[PDB]
Amino acid sequence: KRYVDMACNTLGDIIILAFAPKSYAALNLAFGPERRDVRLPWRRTRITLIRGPHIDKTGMEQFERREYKSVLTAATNCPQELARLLEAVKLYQFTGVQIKMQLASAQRVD
RNA sequence: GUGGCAACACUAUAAAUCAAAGCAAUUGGCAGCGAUAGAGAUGCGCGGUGGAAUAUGCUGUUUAAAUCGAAUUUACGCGCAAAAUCUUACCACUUUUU
Repeated sequence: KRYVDMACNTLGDIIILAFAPKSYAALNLAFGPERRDVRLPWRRTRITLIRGPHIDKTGMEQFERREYKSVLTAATNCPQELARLLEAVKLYQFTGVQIKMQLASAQRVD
């Protein structure tokens, strides 16, 4: 939970940096009330084993895998900072932790 | 040798061997020695087994092989959370390399 926690916080830092108005002077920001940090429970499944090597059918022990999940939400209107996001997650390597990413977006059709 | 009516009562050493025979406080194992605590620990209940058939495992018998270990509790739905060939180590036959 340590690594997924650091992953969630560092990508949250990246999002807030990525749309950050660093100076006033140009003034179309999206903190619209879609935005969340939804946490999630897991997939409860126990996988047990024989303790002993041979006869030993008394000898049971329970084992177990954990998957911890978060989803990170934002949206925006210009593409150059979206590319800053995708290249940002291209650079910073994260340990043991899967990144699956959903990018619903508008694109024009002939 | 003394006493007696005696059973024997004395007095009384040794020969010969052994390397310990012993003793007291313990520390542990016993209890067919009690007091206090705890366990469906019972007598308190329910449902089984052992009766029938099937599944399934084991012995024993035979077969060419029925591969091999598990053996009283704690082995017997055990290695096998899976054998139609393959898994598979066993046999029949035909080949292969040292």
